[PDB]
Amino acid sequence: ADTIVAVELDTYPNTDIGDPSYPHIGIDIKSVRSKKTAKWNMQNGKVGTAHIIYNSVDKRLSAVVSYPNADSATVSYDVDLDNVLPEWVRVGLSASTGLYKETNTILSWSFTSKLKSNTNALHFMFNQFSKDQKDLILQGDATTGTDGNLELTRVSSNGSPQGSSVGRALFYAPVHIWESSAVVASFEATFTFLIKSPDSHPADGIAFFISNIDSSIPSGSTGRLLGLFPDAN
Amino acid sequence: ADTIVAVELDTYPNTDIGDPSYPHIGIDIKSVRSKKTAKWNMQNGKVGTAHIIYNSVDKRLSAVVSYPNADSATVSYDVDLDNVLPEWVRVGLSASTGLYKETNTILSWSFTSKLKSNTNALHFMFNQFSKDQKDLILQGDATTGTDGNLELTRVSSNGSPQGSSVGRALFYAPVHIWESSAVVASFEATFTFLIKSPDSHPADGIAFFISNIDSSIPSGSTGRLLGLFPDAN
Amino acid sequence: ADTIVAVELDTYPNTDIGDPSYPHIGIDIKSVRSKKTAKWNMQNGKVGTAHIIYNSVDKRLSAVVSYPNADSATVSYDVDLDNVLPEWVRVGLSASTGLYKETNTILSWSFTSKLKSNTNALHFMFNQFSKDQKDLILQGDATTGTDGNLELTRVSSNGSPQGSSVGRALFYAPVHIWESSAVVASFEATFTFLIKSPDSHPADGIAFFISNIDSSIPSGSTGRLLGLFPDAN
Amino acid sequence: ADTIVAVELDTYPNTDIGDPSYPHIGIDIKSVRSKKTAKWNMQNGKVGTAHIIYNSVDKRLSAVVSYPNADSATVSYDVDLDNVLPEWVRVGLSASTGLYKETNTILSWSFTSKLKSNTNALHFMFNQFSKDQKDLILQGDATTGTDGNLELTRVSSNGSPQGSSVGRALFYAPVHIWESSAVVASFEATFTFLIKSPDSHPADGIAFFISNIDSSIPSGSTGRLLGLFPDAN
Ligand SMILES: [Ca+2]
Ligand SMILES: [Ca+2]
Ligand SMILES: [Ca+2]
Ligand SMILES: [Ca+2]
Ligand SMILES: [Mg+2]
Ligand SMILES: [Mg+2]
Ligand SMILES: [Mg+2]
Ligand SMILES: [Mg+2]
Repeated sequence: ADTIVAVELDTYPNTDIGDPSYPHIGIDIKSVRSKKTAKWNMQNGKVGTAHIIYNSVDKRLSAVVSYPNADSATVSYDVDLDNVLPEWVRVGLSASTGLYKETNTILSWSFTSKLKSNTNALHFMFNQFSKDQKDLILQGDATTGTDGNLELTRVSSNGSPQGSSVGRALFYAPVHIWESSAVVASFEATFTFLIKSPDSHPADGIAFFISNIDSSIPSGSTGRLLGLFPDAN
Repeated sequence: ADTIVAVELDTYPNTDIGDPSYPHIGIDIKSVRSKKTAKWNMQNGKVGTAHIIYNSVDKRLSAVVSYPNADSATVSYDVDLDNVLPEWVRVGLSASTGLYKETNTILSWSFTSKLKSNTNALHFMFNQFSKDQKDLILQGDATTGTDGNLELTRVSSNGSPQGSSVGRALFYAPVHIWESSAVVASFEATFTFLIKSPDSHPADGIAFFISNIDSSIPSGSTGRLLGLFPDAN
Repeated sequence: ADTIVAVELDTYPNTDIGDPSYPHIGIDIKSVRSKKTAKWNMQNGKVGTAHIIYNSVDKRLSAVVSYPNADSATVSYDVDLDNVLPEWVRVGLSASTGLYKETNTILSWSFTSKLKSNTNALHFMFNQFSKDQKDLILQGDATTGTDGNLELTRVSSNGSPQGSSVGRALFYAPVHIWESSAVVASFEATFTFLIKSPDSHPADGIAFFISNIDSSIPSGSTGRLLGLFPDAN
Repeated sequence: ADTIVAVELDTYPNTDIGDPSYPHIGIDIKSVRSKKTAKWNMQNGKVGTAHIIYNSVDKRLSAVVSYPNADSATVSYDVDLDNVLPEWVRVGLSASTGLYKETNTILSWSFTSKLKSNTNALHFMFNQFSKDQKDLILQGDATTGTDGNLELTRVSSNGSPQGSSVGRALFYAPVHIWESSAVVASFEATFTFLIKSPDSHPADGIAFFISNIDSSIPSGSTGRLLGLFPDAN
């Protein structure tokens, strides 16, 4: 199967598969059952911001999520990504809905990776998404262009989110995260999102993920599986 | 045919097709016959540096080439790239040899493009090239990995350059150079090169080019055609 | 006196000193009488954005100003800044009011300068201004901290702008814009502004300027002189 | 006294004050007695490179030093810099010699700091130092301009290093490392150095440091005190 490393923004508590009894952020290593979670005070209809950072010296994957005029939520986990991911990877965003639903809108997205030997770099930034974004790989129900935004999951014309939807968006160019002569390897990611729902129980969430370059959406990965994992193991 | 906009580092004077009677730098717009040239004091076996800049406000393509401890050579040309190139393009480097030969080695390469609306950006930088550079499209005789360098044209094991060779290297991800809401569009490119030859008459040169995303090497474009143009029209 | 190179956002037409009969943007070279102007459709109470660019190869100072959902205004002028400005300079923002008044609020400010020899760089970015901005030199009535913004001219507690006011803000560190070994020198500036006024005739405007490191506000430079020039010569 | 946080490149083992019995790199927190050290295979007359990184989420100060064609040395230490340093600081480089001596030459220096709230940034880069570097504060015997390099300690005309010397170089503009609304604060530093000595026992070393904005060289801080600390407590 695919190799997945992801930071999940989980809006629906599936307590039967390890989720806490509240909206949360988590670090997923090849499993939907997070290795580490933190309580997330999610706000319906508000624009949020997420930061993800990592470097090969400290070997620590940390993430910070916040809303304007509010306190932030953070979570960290010690993991050597060189022992999990291949040398060449692709980065992207994923989201899903099930019987419960929500809008999974992305307003902006930036990413930067550095390889310092004894310096190679890649940086891209989207502040608006065009109708034909040729430097993005869209999978599933993901579409671009609507109000210059990226809609990961299906949304009707009236602006109402649909259930049983799943979509992913990956950057076109592969990313080099390890090299034999490298002394320091690091990356940082930032994206702004807008989750809206007419229901009192939104679902299922958004995730930033890193995977093998030929990764595709697993079958039946709608709902709680966030379009990343084939099962709940 | 392909749409080509290139800055040529011409080492061999082909006076029958418009070249001046000396090594030169030039601006090529859909033709090997440069719209504008400048005298270039090329140095055999020395590492040089080239800078290329452009923005949509001034609509001026300028280039600067220099060696350490020496005076620089520069050339500019007024041209609206929006009236020549498509909305989505690819960028890359090209080189060739004919009956006369030279080494076309690339030591480093950086590129940055900006789209500011009423900001989207792409930046990559190579200071060393690996054996399997997955984020590069290699065409022709171009190879990577040899001493961490990029060899555009064929070079034997003893380090001797071969004749009748041609090779190009393009960045994997397409580049967005125009948008309907953009108020300012700009890009800058920089690469370091090493041209070596045991002969008194090296040939044929190196070029940085911009083209349609599906561009490939034209037939019989070795030698004076720099692997960019099908003929000398 | 001081050496001033500035891009003016002129909101009040002083036709007796060369101004066109409408709000305009202009390039000022050691004089308030602009060398080049362009019509500016200024919008009261709306957030605008200004871009300024220059490089030593083309020797062209260009500026672009725009509002959301509207067409932009642009102006360019050919000038060798090496023949006008000293080797070391300071950059900053200036504004003024006279008998007519307006708010001169700055929401963000970014600047980048590059010196490439045969590479030295400086970059700073403000997206919010703190109460004690130690890396800024405040002159006149300029204050920081109010709603995280930079107020160049005097504004009362109720949010009403005051007349006969003048204020400037300069970056603390000097900027190197020329070097003997430099082959390419360039800079770009961007700032967002908010001009509000209860009157039908706002005044007097905002300007981005470059000057000698020890520049201060000239006496009686309120109103039409934009806090940059001692007289209207 | 001054508040000092520094990463030392210690070339001379002063075992009576806590040094290991070999050249080493260390993390100094308000004391010359390092909180954490690592063995450093220093090479006389070779150009080295040092990387220093930190962020407010992980609260971990890590450093990596390496030479070409050789294995690297690294050291990390958990410390909350918000509980040690003031809100506004200055960054710089320091070096010293005693009865034993060495050249403390700096070839390049880059620094980047980020403040992300619920983004402010500062970045500068020196690849060559001019005779009159107005954006640097030179203290002690530090001079700029010699072969475009920065000589922290005294060197005679013949290129021979002098004993009992001390010099520091700080960036002119203050740096903001903490803010009440900040959710993520980080910085990274990189500099290349050349340590040469005709002796078999070079001394005393080079250090990158962070301090209060009004920091100056302590009396009698030559030799083992690296020009940072008043005593060996
Ligand atoms: Ca869940
Ligand atoms: Ca030719
Ligand atoms: Ca006026
Ligand atoms: Ca010591
Ligand atoms: Mg979960
Ligand atoms: Mg030619
Ligand atoms: Mg005017
Ligand atoms: Mg020590």
